[PDB]
Amino acid sequence: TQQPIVTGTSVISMKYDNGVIIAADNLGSYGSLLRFNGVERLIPVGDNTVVGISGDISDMQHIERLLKDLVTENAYDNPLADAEEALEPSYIFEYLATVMYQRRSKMNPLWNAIIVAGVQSNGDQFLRYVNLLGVTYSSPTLATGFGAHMANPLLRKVVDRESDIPKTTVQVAEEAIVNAMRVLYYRDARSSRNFSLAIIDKNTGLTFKKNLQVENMKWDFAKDIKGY
Amino acid sequence: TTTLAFRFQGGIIVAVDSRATAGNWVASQTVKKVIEINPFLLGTAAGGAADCQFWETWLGSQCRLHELREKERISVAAASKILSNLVYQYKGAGLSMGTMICGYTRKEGPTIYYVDSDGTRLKGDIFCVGSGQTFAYGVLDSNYKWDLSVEDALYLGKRSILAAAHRDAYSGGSVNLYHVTEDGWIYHGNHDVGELFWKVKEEEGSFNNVIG
Amino acid sequence: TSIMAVTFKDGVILGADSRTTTGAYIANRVTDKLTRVHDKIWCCRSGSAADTQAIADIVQYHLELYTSQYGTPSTETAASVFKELCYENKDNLTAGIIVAGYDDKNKGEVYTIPLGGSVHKLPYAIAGSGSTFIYGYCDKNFRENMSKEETVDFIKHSLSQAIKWDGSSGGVIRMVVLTAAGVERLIFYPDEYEQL
Amino acid sequence: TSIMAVTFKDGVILGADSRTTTGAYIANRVTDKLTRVHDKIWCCRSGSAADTQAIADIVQYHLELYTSQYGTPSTETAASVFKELCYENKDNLTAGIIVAGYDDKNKGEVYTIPLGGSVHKLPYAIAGSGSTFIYGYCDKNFRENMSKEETVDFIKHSLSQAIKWDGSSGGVIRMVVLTAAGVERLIFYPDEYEQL
Amino acid sequence: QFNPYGDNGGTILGIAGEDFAVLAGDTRNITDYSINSRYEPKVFDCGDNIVMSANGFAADGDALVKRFKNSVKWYHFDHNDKKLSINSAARNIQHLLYGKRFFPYYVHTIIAGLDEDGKGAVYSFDPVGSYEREQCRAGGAAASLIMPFLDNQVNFKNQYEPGTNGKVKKPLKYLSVEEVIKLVRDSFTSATERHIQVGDGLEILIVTKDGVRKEFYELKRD
Amino acid sequence: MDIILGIRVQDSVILASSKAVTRGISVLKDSDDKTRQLSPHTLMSFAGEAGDTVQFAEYIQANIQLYSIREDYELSPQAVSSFVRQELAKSIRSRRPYQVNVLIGGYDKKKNKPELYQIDYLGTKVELPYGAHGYSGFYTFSLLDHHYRPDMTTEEGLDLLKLCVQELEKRMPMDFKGVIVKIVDKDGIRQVDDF
Amino acid sequence: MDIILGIRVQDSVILASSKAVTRGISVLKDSDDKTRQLSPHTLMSFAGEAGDTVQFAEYIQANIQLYSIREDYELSPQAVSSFVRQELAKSIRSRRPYQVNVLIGGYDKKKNKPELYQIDYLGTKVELPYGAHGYSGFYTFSLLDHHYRPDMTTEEGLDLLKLCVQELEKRMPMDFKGVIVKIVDKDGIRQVDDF
Amino acid sequence: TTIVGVKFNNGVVIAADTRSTQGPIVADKNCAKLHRISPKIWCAGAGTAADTEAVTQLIGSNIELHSLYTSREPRVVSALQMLKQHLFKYQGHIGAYLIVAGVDPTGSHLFSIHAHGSTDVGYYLSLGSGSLAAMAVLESHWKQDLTKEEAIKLASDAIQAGIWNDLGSGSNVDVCVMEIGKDAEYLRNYLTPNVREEKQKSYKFPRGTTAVLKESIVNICD
Amino acid sequence: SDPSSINGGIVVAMTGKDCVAIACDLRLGSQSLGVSNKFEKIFHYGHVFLGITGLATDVTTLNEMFRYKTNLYKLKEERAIEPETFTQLVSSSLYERRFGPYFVGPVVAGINSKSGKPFIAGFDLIGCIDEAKDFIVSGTASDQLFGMCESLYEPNLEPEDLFETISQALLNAADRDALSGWGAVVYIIKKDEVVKRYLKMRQD
Ligand SMILES: *[C@@](C)(CO)[C@](*)(O)[C@H](Cc1ccccc1)NC(=O)[C@H](Cc1ccc(OC)cc1)NC(=O)[C@H](C)NC(=O)CN1CCOCC1
Ligand SMILES: *[C@@](C)(CO)[C@](*)(O)[C@H](Cc1ccccc1)NC(=O)[C@H](Cc1ccc(OC)cc1)NC(=O)[C@H](C)NC(=O)CN1CCOCC1
Ligand SMILES: *[C@@](C)(CO)[C@](*)(O)[C@H](Cc1ccccc1)NC(=O)[C@H](Cc1ccc(OC)cc1)NC(=O)[C@H](C)NC(=O)CN1CCOCC1
Ligand SMILES: *[C@@](C)(CO)[C@](*)(O)[C@H](Cc1ccccc1)NC(=O)[C@H](Cc1ccc(OC)cc1)NC(=O)[C@H](C)NC(=O)CN1CCOCC1
Ligand SMILES: [Mg+2]
Ligand SMILES: [Mg+2]
Ligand SMILES: [Mg+2]
Repeated sequence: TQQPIVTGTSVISMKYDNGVIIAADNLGSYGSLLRFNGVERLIPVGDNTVVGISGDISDMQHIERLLKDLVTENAYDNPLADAEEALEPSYIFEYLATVMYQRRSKMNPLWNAIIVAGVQSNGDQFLRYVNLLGVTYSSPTLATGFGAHMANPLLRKVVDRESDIPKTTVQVAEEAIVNAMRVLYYRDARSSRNFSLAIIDKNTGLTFKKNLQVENMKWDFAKDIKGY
Repeated sequence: TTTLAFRFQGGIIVAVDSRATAGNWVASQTVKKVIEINPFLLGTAAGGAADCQFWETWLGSQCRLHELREKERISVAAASKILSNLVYQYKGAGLSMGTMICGYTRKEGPTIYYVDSDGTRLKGDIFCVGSGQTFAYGVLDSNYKWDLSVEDALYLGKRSILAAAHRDAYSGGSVNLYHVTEDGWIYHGNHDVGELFWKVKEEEGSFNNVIG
Repeated sequence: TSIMAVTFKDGVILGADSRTTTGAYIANRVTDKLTRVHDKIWCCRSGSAADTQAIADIVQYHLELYTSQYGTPSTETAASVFKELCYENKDNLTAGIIVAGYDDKNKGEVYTIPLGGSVHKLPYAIAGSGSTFIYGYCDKNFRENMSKEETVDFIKHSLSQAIKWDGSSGGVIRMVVLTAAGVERLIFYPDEYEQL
Repeated sequence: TSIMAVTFKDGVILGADSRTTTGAYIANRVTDKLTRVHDKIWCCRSGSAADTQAIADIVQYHLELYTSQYGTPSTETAASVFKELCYENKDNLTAGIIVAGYDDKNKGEVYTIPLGGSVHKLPYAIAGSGSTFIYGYCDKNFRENMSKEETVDFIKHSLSQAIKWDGSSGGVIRMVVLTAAGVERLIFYPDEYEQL
Repeated sequence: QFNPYGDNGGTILGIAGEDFAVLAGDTRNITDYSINSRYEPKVFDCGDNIVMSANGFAADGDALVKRFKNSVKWYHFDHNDKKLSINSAARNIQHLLYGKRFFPYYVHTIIAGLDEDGKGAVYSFDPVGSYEREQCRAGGAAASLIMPFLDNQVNFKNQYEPGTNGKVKKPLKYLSVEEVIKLVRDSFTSATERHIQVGDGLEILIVTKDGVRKEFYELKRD
Repeated sequence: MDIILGIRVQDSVILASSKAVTRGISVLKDSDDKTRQLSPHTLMSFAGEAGDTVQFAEYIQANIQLYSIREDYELSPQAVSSFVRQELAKSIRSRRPYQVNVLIGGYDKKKNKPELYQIDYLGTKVELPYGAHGYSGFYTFSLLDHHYRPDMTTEEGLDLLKLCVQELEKRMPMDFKGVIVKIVDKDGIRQVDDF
Repeated sequence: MDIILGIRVQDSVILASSKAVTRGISVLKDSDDKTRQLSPHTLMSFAGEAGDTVQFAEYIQANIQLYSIREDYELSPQAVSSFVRQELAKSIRSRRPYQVNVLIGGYDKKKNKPELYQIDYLGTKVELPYGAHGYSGFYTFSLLDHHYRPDMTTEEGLDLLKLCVQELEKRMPMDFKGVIVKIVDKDGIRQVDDF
Repeated sequence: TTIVGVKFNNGVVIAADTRSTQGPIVADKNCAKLHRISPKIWCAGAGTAADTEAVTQLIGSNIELHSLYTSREPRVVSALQMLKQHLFKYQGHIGAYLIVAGVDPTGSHLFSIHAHGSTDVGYYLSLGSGSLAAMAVLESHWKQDLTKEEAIKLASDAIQAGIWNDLGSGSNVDVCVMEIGKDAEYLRNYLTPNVREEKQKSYKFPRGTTAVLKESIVNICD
Repeated sequence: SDPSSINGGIVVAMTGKDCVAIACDLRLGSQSLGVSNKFEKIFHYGHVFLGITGLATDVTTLNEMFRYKTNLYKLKEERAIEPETFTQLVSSSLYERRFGPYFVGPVVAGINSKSGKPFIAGFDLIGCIDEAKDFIVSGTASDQLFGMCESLYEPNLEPEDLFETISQALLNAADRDALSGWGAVVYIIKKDEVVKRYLKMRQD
């Protein structure tokens, strides 16, 4: 039985024609106090997977260490560690999903919501969710926390079903993600302006973008608003 | 549930309903609440459904192992005590079981044992167990005699379940009849309350509270 | 909320953020927490939005009726009416109100009214959830008889920090200047104050 | 508690008040919250006195044993041992610890460890009940690569404000300077810091 | 305090014919008032012509299906590749569920297939292992909506022969695969209208002696 | 309080009511009459919370007797039962409700028919051929479902009632010290002294 | 379970125990024997939590019978009672304690004296001239204080016991369906069939 | 519920979905959440369904009497003041969450009221269980100087976001446009994107299927 | 101690071609104990029919209350109340007891005598009106009724066909609920004739 102390908010993601995109802000909240501002909540595993984590940060750092250790263990007695027997997104996910459900079954959960985004060896897009309860699901768009309520509606206008994935480019997909991050900054009281974004493409590979900011914000109409 | 079993001149009658409930939701109307442990032993099920189903089939396995080891069919007393000692180990954990171990052996004769999940174990001639046990008692007690015929006893058991099936909201579906003699148990059919009620009402002239 | 009121040479200035929350969701990001109870008597509202609103409306009614009979009320009088409501209904209210006004005799005055319903006359006052993070800053930086530009900077820098650390505070920084000249509304957007 | 640790040009300085409370009663007004886990690795303790003490003693034992086998441990290593204890026993502990140390390669380093057991490497860190009141002040006044005298003033002014507003903080301001030169203990009495 | 259970919604439905059996289930997955996925299958081919679904709390549901699938695998290893009969699969599942009697799998489980005489079979379970073979069963959130409709249209309950003065019942007969799929589709569209946790899509798994076929149909996405 | 029964037959209504008054681990009285005559051809038996029962019964009795004097006329059993129901229906949403369940047995002289009404403390009224309150019903209803016929005589009704009391004495946990039986017919109300 | 009594007279110990087994609103059995013979001259009656009672009684019975076979000798009533007390004294600080109260009636053949021990579920032992468990004692103790004499015969003891049962049947709330009486003396244990 | 309000050039538009729920069950598939307070002042309601209906009628009644008393067309601020003072008095126990809009001699207005009696002002607002789905759309696409046709599109899009993504909202989109100098046009079922598909089968029973015990003519006349 | 499920019961209403149907079960119990099998839940005031499920004391009270109100209506208006108007009266009366409500689930049914239009409506305990073209459901087996009606129903059914549809909807819904059943009544309502049929159903 836990209670989360230092926490991270929304993680949002979606699929596009050649790969997947994932994003999450750089804030570590301590209740209402916006305590830590240099927190990276996207953690790459190899050159083909990114794990986005929300919830308790102490538990996030534990999961970081587990993934770090998983890469080491996979390399042992493995000549094809950087080729055919490299870690796939699906392997990394199933491992975490196993742990999450085992911990909830021992009544001592990792207080997190996790999205594993990546590209498989055969070119297929991988995007799947798992949380403290061990609940798993996949969808063209996935989001945690407030993201589930505000981001998903916007991202589903771009990719509403499976057939919309080939029709969606990386330019269109990234634009939707960046827009969603702005909406979350307007409306989520435990969000920050600064965030990180990652793209995993089947052709161009892993592109990790740090120190992004929400911009082109509409605040001007505020001056016209008076009392109640 | 409503289950009964009574001893009489011609052996033992055993009668049960067939309804399963999940609160006020009727989960099933076609459930088997009698388990045939062997050709001479029967077990009735009332209370939690998995608890009954799981542990009474388990009981049957223990009875089979007894006759393999001892080259002799287990006594009704010993069979009932295996089950009562088992639930006693789980006392407090929250098992819910109201059971009746009915059967015939040479040394005992026709015998009925009541066993429940608090560890109560009682030998006796008449028992009614389940949510509708009181309704069954009302009809059974007021019509019971030791000298009932096999035909009359079968009907009284059937009629007593019907009485409870009618009044008790958590009983119904159909009646499963059994008769236990010195030669073993004999199945006397499944009787749907949908037809049985009106058949009984018309022929017997009872159930005058209902709009005919 | 983060709110504050600061007296200075020419009068008094009220300041506030614009964030209203229902849990962690921001119900309104452009809220106006600075409200007029009289021509040159305003207040900052923190705590329950419904309670502070209902109180402010009753006070505005009382002072309008006061003005009809006895002319312009003092800032102290306004604070007393706020107190009376907050104190007598302390069990049913969650309202932390700062009252600020400009007389010509008394110049700028600030009265703060916490949860209990007590009154405290001060040179400057801070309140709301985000005020906790700026007690240190405001104490070290406040001076008496500041200019208008200095006081605006003092409030802007203060609320900027309160907003930065408090998740329950954010949006634009609204201000209201109360002097002999009249009433002036000021607004300051994130792109300016965030990078102070 | 009010506690803080600040990196600067020559190394790092730890700072703390001296007040220990059992409710509103001050059980010890001359407490030493700055504790040595290694020659030039120290920590500031906030939260439960018993928990932080028991942890610090275990860490001091681990680092002494580390030194016997592998030589001087890094400040990061020390922070990791603190984390391991705090994280794995999060359900039974109330400990907010700041770890600060001086390497010759890495110079001054500060790691803060809140209640959860997470680790955060920072240029400077503040913690304890009284830290809430100085987030605004410390953010506005901190600069990287400060001098010793500047950093001492920054800590002194900061903790002075934290002490002034927090009832759970007070007494003397103790400090510990960690540089290549060695270890220096500083103390500052109320008569000095109160009137800053 | 930490609550180890959750509700992922959705609903499932099993019908048995003479030489076939169907196991249907909607593809919507939810928590509270949010949609997690519009297509997240929960009806699975487990081998040996057995289809299975465990609806309720998905984490427990996936765990159970995973364990049963593994149970089938080890049954082959330990008993010379013998085919696991549907009745044997049912009893095995009872022990899986009852194994966690005092910390239950929060799921209503249904399996379907063919019995050893080649006839269609549907078994259904409570969360702690009690089970029963039936011609008909709905499970999950909308079970209370669908089940009575099935009693009426599959088992012909409350239906009498016209002009017989309510004396002769409508005779029981097996339904064709065409007629059964009609009932499944109508059951789910009706449930989608009146239950918020049901919608998006319908996936049916049909089981004959030839194997396991699939069919998919769109459902309302509101 | 505890056991109160009622059976309507061809020409009369029979009410049976237990004699025990228990409090804690002591049976304080074994000859208690849990009934009041509301009018010459209307009898009400009662059971429930201590004090409430008698206070309510006598209050109703006073009101019906007042009506009788005012109009020089006896209210029908149906009319009395509707009055009683409304009083209990008011009661349930009061500050402190009457926790009393009643059976109203009466003979309607205009219709020449016996009538039995069962009303619970919520104000839930039903006309029945046979009725009971409390745990008694869990035995007697099923028993009467079997043995009751609508065209029975008063003597047949008493034998049917003896069958109920015997079953209750056999299967009820508590000793209720037998019952007081009363018959309501065209000639009014009378008590059976040997039961 | 509920009513268990005990009376020690000049030459014997008499135990009376109720026959009812009740569960919910149903008397499931009315001929239950709430006792076990521990040894030829030692009898133990019991009452308490369902299941626990018989499980404990039989467990004790098994242990005493085991001792008898091992030593080819009968333990004294005092020795058996001390063994029983210690088992209950262990029990009370267990994870799930036996909630069983017992009376141990025995005849000591070495002393030629009857002995009655009352032990509760906590392991509280007392030797008494007369004893009872549960609510029974609230009536029987005062009654026996008055009517008991130490030099009474077995027949006088049975009449004294009849006086107790009559009082309990009059004033107890629950129907306990009479009692099974057993006598322990120099000639062993025997049951009174007509009580 | 999902409800929105959007301001434009020469007036204001409000919209709402048409789902009503009891627990997970859809009670009404086409209920009316847009309420007329006065001819040119309309109110969108979320929360306890009876409360939003009752409170809007009561204030609407008193507004009509006030309009007759003063010989003036009613103002939105009057409805706002009366609604908030009423709701405050009941300390939130009347669970009405309202978006109040309209045109009056002062101009065009848009407000929101919460159950406890707090009021907000804005150019675009959203309340209800799907307010986050709606607000996401509004924040993404809203701009200053919207036209009538653009505002209707934005408002209905914001409701659609709730319909599809929120389980507490569904069915159809109702709209009400209040332009200055014109009559307010109430567009009932402006969009109907959730039409039920043709059923696979007709369940019309053969006459005589149901068993009957008694028949009788009922007298409805005097 | 949940007022809406102590006594038990159900009501359902449907529209057809120039006709309406309303049906109810007959059970009244006290939790598990079935007490009465004659307890009708449908009443009528002139040509307007009202079904009421829920706590039985309130069912009786409200019937008596609406009889009271419709009788005064008729005396003052000099005409029978219409279904649309009566629906509004029910809603007002229920909301009058907002913070101490009647624990009921009423259902109005009837044909407007002026326009000839079939009309049905449902309410929650607190007064919220639920109008419908097709059908209304109420009671302890409302989930079951929703599922039956949503599948079995089709528009413009003839009175004789509509009888079969509503009867099968009620019967099969009732058999899946422990607190509902024990008999049933169906009202078929045409413009100027009303047929009342008692259904044969399983008595458990
Ligand atoms: C009648 C119907 C009253 O319940 C009988 O006791 C009946 C007996 C019976 C026997 C064999 C097969 C089916 C039915 N019992 C039930 O139908 C039983 C009622 C009951 C539910 C819960 C209980 O708590 C332990 C005790 C009795 N119904 C069930 O067991 C239903 C089908 N399943 C569940 O409620 C699942 N629960 C069981 C308890 O653990 C959590 C999951
Ligand atoms: C900051 C945001 C937080 O303290 C301010 O105090 C702010 C003040 C404000 C907001 C709008 C207009 C004027 C002034 N307060 C809020 O935004 C306030 C937070 C709050 C809620 C409840 C409180 O205790 C009763 C105290 C503070 N938000 C609200 O009042 C919102 C509109 N309403 C709710 O959250 C509903 N509450 C009602 C009271 O019960 C809890 C749910
Ligand atoms: C300031 C004073 C308050 O937070 C500091 O955190 C200070 C830190 C400190 C003190 C001495 C030496 C090193 C560091 N903490 C305390 O003074 C602390 C206050 C505190 C008590 C309990 C807590 O939760 C477990 C958290 C903070 N005081 C104590 O630990 C004193 C010595 N002990 C008690 O008050 C007894 N406690 C034991 C825990 O349960 C409550 C009663
Ligand atoms: C969406 C659908 C919420 O899911 C809307 O808020 C909707 C608003 C609405 C307005 C006018 C007409 C129809 C619908 N609200 C509801 O449909 C509402 C949901 C709700 C239930 C309970 C609540 O708090 C206890 C709050 C909202 N449904 C109802 O009010 C239904 C008709 N009634 C009930 O569920 C019974 N009420 C009685 C009053 O006490 C609470 C439960
Ligand atoms: Mg029944
Ligand atoms: Mg101090
Ligand atoms: Mg939706």
